Amino acid sequence: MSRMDNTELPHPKEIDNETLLPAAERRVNSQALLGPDGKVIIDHNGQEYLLRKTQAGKLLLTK
Repeated sequence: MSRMDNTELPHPKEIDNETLLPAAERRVNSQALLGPDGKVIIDHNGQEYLLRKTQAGKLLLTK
C-alpha cells in the first residue's frame, strides 16, 4: 500500500466581479416600505435603503 501524493492545486478564486442589480429602483417613502409590491427602496432619514421580500420567505434590508 503506497502513498498517493497529498498537497495539490487550490480551488477556484474570485476572478469575476459582475455585481447583481437591485430588487427595485423604486424610492417610495418609509410608510410604503413594502406595500402590496414587496420589494422597494425606503426613502427615510434623508437617505434611501432597499427592503425586499425574498421568495424563500424573508425580508432583506440593504444600503
